[PDB]
Amino acid sequence: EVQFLRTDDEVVLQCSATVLKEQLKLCLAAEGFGNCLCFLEPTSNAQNVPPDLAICCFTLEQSLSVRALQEMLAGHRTLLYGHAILLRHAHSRMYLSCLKLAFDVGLQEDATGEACWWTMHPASKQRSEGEKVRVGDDLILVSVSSERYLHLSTLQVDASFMQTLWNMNPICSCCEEGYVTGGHVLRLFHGMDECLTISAADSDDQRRLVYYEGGAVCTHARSLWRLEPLRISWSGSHLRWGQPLRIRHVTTGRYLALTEDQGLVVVDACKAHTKATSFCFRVSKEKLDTRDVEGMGPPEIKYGESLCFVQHVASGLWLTYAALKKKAILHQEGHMDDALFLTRCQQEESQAARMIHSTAGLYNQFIKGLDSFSPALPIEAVILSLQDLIGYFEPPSEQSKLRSLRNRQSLFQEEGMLSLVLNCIDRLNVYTWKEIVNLLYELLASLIRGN
Repeated sequence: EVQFLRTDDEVVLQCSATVLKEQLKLCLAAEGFGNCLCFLEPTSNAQNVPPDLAICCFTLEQSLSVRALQEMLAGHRTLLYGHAILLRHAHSRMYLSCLKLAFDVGLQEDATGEACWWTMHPASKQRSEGEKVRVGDDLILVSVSSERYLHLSTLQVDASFMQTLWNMNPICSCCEEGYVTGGHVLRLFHGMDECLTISAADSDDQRRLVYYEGGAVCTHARSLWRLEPLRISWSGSHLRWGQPLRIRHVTTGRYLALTEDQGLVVVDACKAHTKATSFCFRVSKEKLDTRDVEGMGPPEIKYGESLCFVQHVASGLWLTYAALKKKAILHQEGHMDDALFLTRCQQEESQAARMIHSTAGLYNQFIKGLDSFSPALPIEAVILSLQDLIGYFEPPSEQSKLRSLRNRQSLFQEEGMLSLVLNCIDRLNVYTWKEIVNLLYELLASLIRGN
């Protein structure tokens, strides 16, 4: 069978390279908040190390002919060769755009210019202009603004006159309303609001243990998880009962796992190999006595309505509580009330949780280099990130926007972002550099203002 790409479907842009007598596949990736420059995310070693897929997803917002494009400048449509496409970054909501003799490629805030448009062209004589773009086709993408090819420079991405072959691999298409798909950020609730979570920032358990917890946590970022099937293509398809998948903690970026040494913990991406890190949802605890569809597949698990037992695949152990804040363990029998229900996180909350992840990771790297000087400091990155967050926490000038602001502030504060910003300040103030110090203080005020 064959399938086509349509507008509003989500995709990864994939290219290939030969690395040390081994073939490597890389996806187009960008963070999109201060760090607007695109980079390559290797997806070949997924069985051992899960890729950072969240920021590789692009939505095909628009697909227009050359004549239709010029008109705009002055349901779901199928992609045709010769059409110009508009690629909206899922996380940042910004657009892929054209920034020796090669122009950079990054994210731009507005789809107004020609810079964010790319025409699709066949890689061989197998396809013709005006024909449907198929899934699995090798294609060439040229920038409308610069007339240059989106290209893998040698691993980096830029726009040049040297061309490279891309695969626009489908992440998801139209999904059934209310059904859980891969790549979704959600909460796992147990029975009285009590959800699966890890500890708050700067706890003694090193943020590596899992708990069932009630109260305010159900509205905090630390209880957010992303479901990640063992696929790249159609990783955003409907989740099935018994389907193996990884469960990623959003703010921390670590993976739910079973270890021989500690049991149920949350481990770093570098140590999250499928055997330790694969879970699945089960209808019941009965012994399973009994194929991967290309596409969205059958819808099986409903948000809210479906009750699911979580099982670690390799061991067969059940996710359960040790007999309000109960520790989560993996156990041979578990409890009769182990069934969880799932609730989808909304855009603002999930976006903020990923912003926390990226911010914490960058500022931790910035702190690390200083303990060494007691690898260039990410000065340009830190400044831009700081500048972005100040605007992010900027009080609206000229009540609903005030409620949103206070929720954003709360989300960051509960993820230990105040002490983290302080932790940078105290390290920089040791020396009597000047750009960041002022920006860090300004963000500090922005996080506090109106509390």
